[PDB]
Amino acid sequence: SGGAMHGDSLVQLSDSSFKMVKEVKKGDKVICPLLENQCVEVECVVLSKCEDGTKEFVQLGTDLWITPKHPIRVNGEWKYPKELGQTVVKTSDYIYQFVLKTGHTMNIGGYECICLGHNFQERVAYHPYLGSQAVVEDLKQMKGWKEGKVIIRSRVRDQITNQVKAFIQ
Repeated sequence: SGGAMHGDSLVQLSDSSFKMVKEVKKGDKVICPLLENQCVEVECVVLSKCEDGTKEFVQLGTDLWITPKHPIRVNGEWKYPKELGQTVVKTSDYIYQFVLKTGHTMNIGGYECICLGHNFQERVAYHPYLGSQAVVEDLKQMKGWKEGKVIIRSRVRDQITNQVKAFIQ
């Protein structure tokens, strides 16, 4: 599956400070727990507008609001956030996703959140579009790619019912 983050979620940095998701930019270094907490560079930030201005999130700890199917790695296994937290609704103009240069997970609010283009094939992590270079090549054609910030228009879905098949701009 896939998902996105609320912009107020706090991304762990290597100096022990935190940055909100909505402030992360290309060239920032985030922590990839699966690479032994090594730092990896952000290649592109992807924004999707919240049509109704609110979205259902799962809250994990104090510092992470994440859409309910966004894969997270807990004790070696990929899980849905809905498995681990209570659902809440939050106001959101945009929700956020990231393309990383390598590693393809990042520590947000203490949880290991999967990113785009990740090539993982395990259950839950696997996604034929979002976990392959297909999404990256699409993003590469979009406005914002070189600057590292792409606002997509819609996540086109379905009959893999509700499953994202294309980002379009």
